[PDB]
Amino acid sequence: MSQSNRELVVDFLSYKLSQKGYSWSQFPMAAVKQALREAGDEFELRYRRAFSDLTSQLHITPGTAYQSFEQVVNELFRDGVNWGRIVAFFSLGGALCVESVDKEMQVLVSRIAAWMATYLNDHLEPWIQENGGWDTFVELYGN
Repeated sequence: MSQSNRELVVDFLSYKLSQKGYSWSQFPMAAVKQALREAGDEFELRYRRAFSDLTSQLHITPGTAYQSFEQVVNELFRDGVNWGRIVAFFSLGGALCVESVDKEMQVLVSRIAAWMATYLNDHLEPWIQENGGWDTFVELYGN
């Protein structure tokens, strides 16, 4: 969870930055990572401009505090956690990183990654573990 989730977060954000033409330099595991990269693409394919509201409600800057990030992300989980919402959470972080690079605030990329790992470990792992762990995630989204 600790380092594990951190690595998962960094992998997803690096993937998204790479995929969209940006640098990722400011930074069964292999199976979890692949299932998550793919799940995110699927989500973004069928949910365009998904987080306009949220990112807009956040408009991150180098002075933004974790609490503001936490408060906004909590919105995705108004009705609790589920796999689709966890995938949205990853896509949202990816969108925030892209937005940060576009605003010439690449310094926020590693910060967003830390915030995501903290949020994942604190609010999401409880549910994930109760529902099969990442193995169940791979089982549902893998291949």
